[PDB]
Amino acid sequence: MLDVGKHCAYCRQLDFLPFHCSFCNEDFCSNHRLKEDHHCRWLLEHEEV
Ligand SMILES: [Zn+2]
Ligand SMILES: [Zn+2]
Repeated sequence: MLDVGKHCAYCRQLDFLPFHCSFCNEDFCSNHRLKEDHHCRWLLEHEEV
C-alpha cells in the first residue's frame, strides 16, 4: 500500500492514472486532465479573445 493513485486537486477523485501537468506541476483525475479543467495558472496567465 504505497501511492495507490493520485487524487484530483480540484474535485478530489482517487484515480489510478493521474494526469501530471507540465505547466502548473499538479496531478488531476482524467476527468480534469485538461488544463482549464483544473484552472491551470498558465491558462489564466494568458487569456485573450
Ligand atoms: Zn477531478
Ligand atoms: Zn496545469
